[PDB]
Amino acid sequence: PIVQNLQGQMVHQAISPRTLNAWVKVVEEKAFSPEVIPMFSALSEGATPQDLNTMLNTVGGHQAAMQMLKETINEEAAEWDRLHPVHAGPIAPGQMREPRGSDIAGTTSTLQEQIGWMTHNPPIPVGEIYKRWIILGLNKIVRMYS
Ligand SMILES: O=C(O)c1ccc(-c2ccc3c(c2)nc(-c2cn[nH]c2-c2cccc(Cl)c2)n3CCCn2ccnc2)cc1
Ligand SMILES: O=C1N[C@@H](c2cccnc2)c2c1n[nH]c2-c1ccccc1
Repeated sequence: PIVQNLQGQMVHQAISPRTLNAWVKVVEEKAFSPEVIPMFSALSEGATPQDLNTMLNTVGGHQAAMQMLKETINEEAAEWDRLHPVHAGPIAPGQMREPRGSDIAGTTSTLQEQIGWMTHNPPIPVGEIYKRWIILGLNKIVRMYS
């Protein structure tokens, strides 16, 4: 995630196995009950899309749920692309490109690009946006198994 240190500066750190273990735990012990959603939110504070994918990977064992999640993400990504079509052109040095749906999902973007967008002036909070899509997916999964 991207967190603030004591020197007021936003710095990146990899997702902690402590956090990952807590996520794996909530799912493996409660299996997509409604509780998994608030837990996912609590554990994903400041997360990059990369962090979120790491979290989702650790529970890839639940294949049906994971496919539902991936498809929800695809749909949300498409809607993002419909509403926010990317400026497909030359960009001057000092500037950076705009993210498409698959960039927000961390599929076609690097960690450095993700950090770049999250800390740009002005920013695009790609982690928060992706988290939104994932939570929509989690809600679908919770309904499915309700
Ligand atoms: O749902 C949300 O929470 C949500 C939804 C959308 C956005 C969003 C989307 C596109 C945005 C944006 C913010 N800020 C800018 C924006 C405005 N100036 N520069 C940028 C910018 C350029 C490159 C990389 C980054 Cl990092 C930012 N753009 C690019 C401007 C593209 N543009 C300009 C005019 N018409 C379109 C942020 C949050
Ligand atoms: O790089 C990645 N993109 C997403 C992604 C999203 C959608 C379709 N296909 C890839 C992703 C990645 N890794 N795990 C996952 C993932 C996403 C969802 C569930 C489990 C794993």
